[PDB]
Amino acid sequence: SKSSVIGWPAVRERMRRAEPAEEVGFPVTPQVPLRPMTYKAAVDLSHFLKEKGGLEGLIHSQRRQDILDLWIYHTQGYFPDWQNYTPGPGVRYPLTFGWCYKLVPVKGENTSLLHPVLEWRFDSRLAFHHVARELHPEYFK
Amino acid sequence: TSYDYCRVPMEDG
Amino acid sequence: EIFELKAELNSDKKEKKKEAVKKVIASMTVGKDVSALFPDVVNCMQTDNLELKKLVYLYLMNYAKSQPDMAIMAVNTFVKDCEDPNPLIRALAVRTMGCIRVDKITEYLCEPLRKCLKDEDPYVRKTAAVCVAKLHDINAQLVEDQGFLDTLKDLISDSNPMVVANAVAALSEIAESHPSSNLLDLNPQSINKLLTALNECTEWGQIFILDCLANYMPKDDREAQSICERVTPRLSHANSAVVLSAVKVLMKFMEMLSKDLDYYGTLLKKLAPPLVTLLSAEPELQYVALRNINLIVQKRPEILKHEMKVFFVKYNDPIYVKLEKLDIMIRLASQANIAQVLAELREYATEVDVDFVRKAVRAIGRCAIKVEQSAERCVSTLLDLIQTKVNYVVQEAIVVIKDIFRKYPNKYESVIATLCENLDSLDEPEARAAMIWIVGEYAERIDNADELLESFLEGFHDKSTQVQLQLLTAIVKLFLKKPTETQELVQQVLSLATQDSDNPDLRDRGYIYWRLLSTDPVAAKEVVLAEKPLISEETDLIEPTLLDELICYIGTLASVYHKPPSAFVE
Amino acid sequence: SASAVYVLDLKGKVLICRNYRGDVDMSEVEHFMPILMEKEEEGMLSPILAHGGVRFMWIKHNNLYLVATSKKNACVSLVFSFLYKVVQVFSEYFKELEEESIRDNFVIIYELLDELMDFGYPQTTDSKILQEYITQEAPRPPATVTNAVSWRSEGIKYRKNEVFLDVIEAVNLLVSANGNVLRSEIVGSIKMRVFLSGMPELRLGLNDKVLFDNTGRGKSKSVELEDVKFHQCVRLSRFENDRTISFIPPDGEFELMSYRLNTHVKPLIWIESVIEKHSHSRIEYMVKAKSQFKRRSTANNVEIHIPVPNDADSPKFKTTVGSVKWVPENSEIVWSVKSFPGGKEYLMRAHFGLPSVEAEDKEGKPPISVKFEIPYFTTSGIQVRYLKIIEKSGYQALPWVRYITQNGDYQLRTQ
Amino acid sequence: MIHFILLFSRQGKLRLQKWYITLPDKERKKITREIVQIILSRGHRTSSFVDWKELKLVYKRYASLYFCCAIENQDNELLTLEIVHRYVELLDKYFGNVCELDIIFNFEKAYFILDEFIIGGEIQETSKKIAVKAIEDSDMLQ
Amino acid sequence: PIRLRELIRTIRTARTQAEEREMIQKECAAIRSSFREEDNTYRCRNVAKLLYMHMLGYPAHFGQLECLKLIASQKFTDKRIGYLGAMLLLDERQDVHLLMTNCIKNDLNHSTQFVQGLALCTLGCMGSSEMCRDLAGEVEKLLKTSNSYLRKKAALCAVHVIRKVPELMEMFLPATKNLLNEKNHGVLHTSVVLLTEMCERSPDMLAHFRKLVPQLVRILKNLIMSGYSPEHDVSGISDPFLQVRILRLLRILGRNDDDSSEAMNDILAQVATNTETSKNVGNAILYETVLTIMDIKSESGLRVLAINILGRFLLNNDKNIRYVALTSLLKTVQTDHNAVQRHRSTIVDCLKDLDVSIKRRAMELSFALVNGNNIRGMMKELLYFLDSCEPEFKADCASGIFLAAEKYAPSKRWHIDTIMRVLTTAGSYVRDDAVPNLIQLITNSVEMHAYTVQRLYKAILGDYSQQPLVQVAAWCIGEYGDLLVSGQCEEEEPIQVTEDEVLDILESVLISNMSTSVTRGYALTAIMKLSTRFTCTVNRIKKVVSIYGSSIDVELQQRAVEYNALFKKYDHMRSALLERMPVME
Repeated sequence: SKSSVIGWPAVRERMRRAEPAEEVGFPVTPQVPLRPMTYKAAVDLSHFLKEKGGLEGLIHSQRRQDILDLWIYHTQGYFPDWQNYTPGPGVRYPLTFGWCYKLVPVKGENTSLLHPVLEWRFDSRLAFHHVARELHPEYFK
Repeated sequence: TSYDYCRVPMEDG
Repeated sequence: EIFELKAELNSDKKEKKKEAVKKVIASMTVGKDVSALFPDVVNCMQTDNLELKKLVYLYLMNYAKSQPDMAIMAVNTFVKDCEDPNPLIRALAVRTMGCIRVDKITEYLCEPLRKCLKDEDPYVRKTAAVCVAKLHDINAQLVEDQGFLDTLKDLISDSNPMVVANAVAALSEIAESHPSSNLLDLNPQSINKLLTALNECTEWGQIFILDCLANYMPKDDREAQSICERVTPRLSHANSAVVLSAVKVLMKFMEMLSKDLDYYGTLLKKLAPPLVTLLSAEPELQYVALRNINLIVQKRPEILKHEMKVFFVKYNDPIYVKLEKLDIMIRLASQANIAQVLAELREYATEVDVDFVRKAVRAIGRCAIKVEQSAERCVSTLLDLIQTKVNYVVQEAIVVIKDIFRKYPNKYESVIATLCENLDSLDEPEARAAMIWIVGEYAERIDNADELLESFLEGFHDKSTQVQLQLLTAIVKLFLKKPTETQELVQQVLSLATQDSDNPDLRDRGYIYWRLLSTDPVAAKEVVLAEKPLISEETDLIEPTLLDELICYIGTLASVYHKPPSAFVE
Repeated sequence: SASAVYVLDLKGKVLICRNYRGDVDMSEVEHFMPILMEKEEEGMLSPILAHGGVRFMWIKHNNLYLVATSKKNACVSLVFSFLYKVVQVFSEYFKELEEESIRDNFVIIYELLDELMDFGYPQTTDSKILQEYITQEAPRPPATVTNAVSWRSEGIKYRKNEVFLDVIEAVNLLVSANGNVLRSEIVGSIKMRVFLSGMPELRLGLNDKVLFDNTGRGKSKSVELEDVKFHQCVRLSRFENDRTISFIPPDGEFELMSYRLNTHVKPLIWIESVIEKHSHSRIEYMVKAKSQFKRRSTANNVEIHIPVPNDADSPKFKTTVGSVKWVPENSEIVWSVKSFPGGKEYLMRAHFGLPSVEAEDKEGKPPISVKFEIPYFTTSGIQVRYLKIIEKSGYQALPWVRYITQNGDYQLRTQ
Repeated sequence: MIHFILLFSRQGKLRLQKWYITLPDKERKKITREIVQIILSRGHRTSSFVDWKELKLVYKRYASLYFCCAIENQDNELLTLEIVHRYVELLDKYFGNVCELDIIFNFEKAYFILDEFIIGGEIQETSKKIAVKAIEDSDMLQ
Repeated sequence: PIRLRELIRTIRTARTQAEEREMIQKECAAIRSSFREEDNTYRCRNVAKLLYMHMLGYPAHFGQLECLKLIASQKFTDKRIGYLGAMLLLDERQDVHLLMTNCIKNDLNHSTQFVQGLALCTLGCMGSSEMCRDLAGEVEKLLKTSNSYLRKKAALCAVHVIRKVPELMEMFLPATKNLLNEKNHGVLHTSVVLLTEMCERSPDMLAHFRKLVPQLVRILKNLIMSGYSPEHDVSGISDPFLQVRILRLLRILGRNDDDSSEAMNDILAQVATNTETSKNVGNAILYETVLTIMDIKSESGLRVLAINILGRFLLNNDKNIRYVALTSLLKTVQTDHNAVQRHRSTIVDCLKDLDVSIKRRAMELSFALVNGNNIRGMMKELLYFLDSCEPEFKADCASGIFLAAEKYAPSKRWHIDTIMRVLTTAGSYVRDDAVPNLIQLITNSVEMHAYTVQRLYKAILGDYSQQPLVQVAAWCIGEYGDLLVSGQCEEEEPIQVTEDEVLDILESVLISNMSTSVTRGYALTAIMKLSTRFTCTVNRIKKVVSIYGSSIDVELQQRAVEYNALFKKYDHMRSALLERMPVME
């Protein structure tokens, strides 16, 4: 998770400048091997998010997720479907086996003149006790 | 290094 | 916060106290006042991890001055660790010992220092040699009270020249900090021992033992030659600081060699290809060289008189580089390269670096005074730059054309016919006053000198001191040359400078010229139209009284300042 | 003679601080950058500054200001040679040296500051031997650290025995606006890549002129080295006698020697360029590039950098062979040709416009620098004759070399 | 008479110049560099005014961004600070929670807000409602 | 072509300014290349991105013609971009800005008031003196309109053209007649600032305009009595911006009149009592109120009250108000002079304040506070304060010491004593321009030069490096050398004057590098006078003149050779012109 340090304030700024509330196609980086976000690398990443900081207790959203996931794919080579969580009813538990963060619910001049949402929670047993599997048993066999 | 090498002698007596 | 840190610092587990002391010197890395937690990291110092003890040694050295009284809680731990059979941990303490400056501590640590003076491994002994000078830095007289001077003199008598060179570098340090009471110089046989120790030690050690040679002077020619023949192979080494230390003593020792021997010419011919190669270095290191090379040609101009093309600046060169290359071209301005220099300097006035251009204008003018050969072609070069109609290029040129006319006043009246029309709305008073002299001194071949001064006689009361004084100078010189057309001109300038001017020297030379005109203007042809002697030029050669001292200071700030070493230190 | 060597950033905050004497206060660093703001903006920039009696020796990295402070009449080249060494050793440790390299790795870097220098006296700066007891991953110091041979540890062992040499030419050129060559020296540099077993003493011989003059072969092909600067490991006293390149190499990649010589023969490629700068209108560069070098040889991937005006606009390029990219970011054009053999002469006709309004200020005249590279081609004609592998164990190594000729400073002063 | 207005960052990064006096660009780059250096080298209890070279130079920090004016040496000073604050109010009006990053972004209308407030170096609308009304109507004109 | 904020976001990612310039010239070329395409589409944004680089400080001279195209556009946004950079990229000395003159004149006749508001904006901000001459009838025409959106703009634009063209206001005397009853305050504000401008330029306009003084006395009293409006109100204070401008107009009116000064007297007595001094606003109201009262021939009960207003303002801990109060008494120095002098210790207190401007106003007002009564005591504070100045104030104080001392010196000796004190303690801080003034007053002094030149000699043996000190001395040695070395043609009993170290100390200047060469200009001048002012040891000083004839300074090479022929050929004509210089004023 070395080249994930150089965009650790840079992409998070674009996440935080993204509101939590041309181009066509998909390029693939040549000759770089691709793999999903594996278990021990998610253990390597959940501790990378535990140690580098700036993520815990932040306002999670989907626009921030997609800014983040494609940046992992283009700079680290990982399939950007790993940051998937359980839907609306219930705690937004990760479907990813190894992601130890569950999602609980919680510039300035773009406002007009007179005027006429989630967050992380570290759960180290989400890597072993797949709580999203308890929320979705029939999908995981 | 795409260029290739050339072997020199050892002694040159 | 810090107490939770002190909770982990007063923990018993290693992984908690190890991460605690990392945060402390990371707080010190980010520059936090972590001095309040001083004796608490001292508790987690005497540890089995050698990797961890460096962090506390880092902290204790940094906060020794901050907590001088609390620093008594390490003395036992140092003498504990000067005895552990790892030589890495012993010398680590030793260099931590001497850099910690608390006078409450330095008296206690001389004995483990004396212990490590006679240690076995070269590693700690070259470390312990410097710690003596660290102690002599802290308490100089305690070292002689400990009598560590001779023990340092005996590690000179050791083998493995790294220990010897670390002994020498501390020796030349302490003898410098000494008043030269008991000067630490040795016989040539130790100099034979050091010169045999030269071909073995590191590139740094080769420097420091050339620096003990900066104090010694040989007493014979063969004695000088034989040691210099072993300094001679050092000029093909990659470290220019090795080379620069070698050249420094060779410039020092060549005052003892006989010019009658061919070894003197052999030394100088073996000296020039290194000195050119020093300009093939990095420009900061070249900026070291350019101040040193400046010192060389003032002493020995014979060496690099064949080389001008390497002193040509490039476009990408730094500004401090580009100014200093222009100086050596002045210091090498000869007849054999009058055309190479002036074309190059004409290519240097075509630059946007104004001060480089301003220096380059002076570089032409210093060339015009140094050689009278291209002193015609220097003027012709400058008038081209006058015809570029760039103000500062012109405003630097007019002062220079004056000084050439002050230097070589004779046959350059074919120049002022161009320069009588030179856009007289020049603004800079150093070249405005240059204009008035050139008009004034040459007020016979400029036939309309009266009417051009009328523009210069309009805003007279608030120009300058010099420009108003040059106008007082030139008109009286003009009226003495032509009293016909300038009759009202000489009276109105006395009407302004004597009456309506408060400038006292302008009042002084005003009423003097007014009375001299009133008494005898015909005698003023003898008084002020007097044949001025040849102007004694400013010889910018540094005095050999100072320069021979600065022969001993090459690659030190005294050369890069061209100052005596005391004139800038405090 | 250092007292406190500091590392700043482009903002002037201390990346890392380390004193060696205590004779310079630690808060003196905060005056440096405003004095650096002072001296630069008045053009009085020097690598030494002074706030009263504290002397500020500094170099400048990409982000970094390796500021070494002192107060007395310190040895100056002692400082800066160490400064580039610390850059080098950090480059040996950290493959890029930036703010991320410092603040993430302060574990090892403070230890380096403890190790490289004591009191202002550098004592151990060979990074390859320094790797053996200063790791970012402690035992006793090696004997090579104690030893006078301080560049090569014993017991180094490989399966094969490969000696990879790189005789690299670097052609300097200064052609004025007149079209005459002002300064064309050649600084060649042989850099070795040693993969050998044990402690060998390598003895090298070239087509040296002086060594052939000592032999009596001063009529055949002999390169004349005006000056060389060698490695430490070369026994220069042995070289001073009889041109003997005898040395024990370190292990791995290192530059052994650095020769320099002048050459009064033509540049390998002559450039003719013109400028039809039409005032307020346009500019035209009908530039050709003839190759004077050998026809068997081919100048690889040449990159002709011709400085164009800043507000130059609407580029047009009639080349012959090779593409132009216009780089307004450097205000220039790179007429790039990949394969350009000797004897070849390719034209390029450039055409810009110019704004009908003039600019406010002048621009100056940068020369044209190209980026040629010719392999298997010594322009100076230097030839390695042999390489004597001398091992007490005794083996037959594999000595190997390739020849590459590039530019040094290939500046050609424009119109 | 307001001679010019400068808005420069905590790092001195100028987010606005508005020269109501005609002085050339070298002089613009000289003078602007000096005063930013002057204000950033000036403490928090230094009376919010500088007597800078016959200009009673008004500065008033509100955020990381700094503020600057050059009033004629015959005019009022606290009102000149109130002119800044009324303009601060109009920036607070047209934006609401007026903030640093769209000063970097939407500066083009902050000039236009200044154009609805100060032309010639003096005030044209002493109301705070009617001016932002007019710029909205020209924004409603687009 | 990318947008503005996309560019800025890329610019905000730039670290090195040199790297940022790479990003500049990256986009700048595309801006140039688009300009070669004569684009009208992205010409909005390419100019907007360019003006950012202009605000970033980059050479954007090239796109100025496209701004003229954007002014001569038809879309409102392209105009909205076009009028902006016209105020940015163009000035009067831009010299290409004259093409706006037709374009503005068409757009002063545009249907939209906002387009005409843009035209009045750009001309009001940066309209050139000839552009002001070419648009003068149109501005007053748009000042004859009823559109208060334009009447607020054409008024200040008329100020600009009267500011730029001072000989143009006479066609605006009919324009301004009786629009002083504007219900809007902003138009009424701009009219006041116009009438501030109209009364400022011509005294001939004052007669027409002092008539309507009680008209606005009513309207200003309407502003006090309309204590609230939802607009114009800051902190419960209604339209303070207009109120000060009326007072400033009431300050420049009635300043030598009395009837209008009494026509404005009532509301002055009102608002000096009817102001809320709590917030910053009511202080700003009351500050101009003080300044209005001081400058007119006012009621004496106003001015006594006004110093009591200021005595409050001296004692407020707000350094703003301290800057306000120090500026206030700095204004009314001569007017009500002695009610200032009772606040003297407050001024000496602010010498010890920790603000530059506060110490600046206090030092200069102390320079203004010096009468012939406080001349002895306050200088001892000031000569102490000269020691306790900042080096920026050391140049400022030492001159301002010399200014008030030439005014109100009770002695000529003590006048010398303080100046000699300052010249010893200022040195490199005292200006060289006061040196002919100091030289003049000591030869305006006629009586103490034996007192002077000895004390001049007694300090120059201390140092020479104080250049304005040794500028003063060398003229005194040349002129009054007879009063230094007196009757000592040969050796006598050793008095401190010795006529050889007298000659050596000038010779010490001539070789010393710390000599401004007008030090050496005065010195050879003193050498040549002491060929006559001294009869003791001459023709050893001829040697010094003769060796200096090869000197490297041009005039000092002239000065020595022009002296030397008198020393070699006209020795009797040396003293024939060395009479003392006359004394002037």
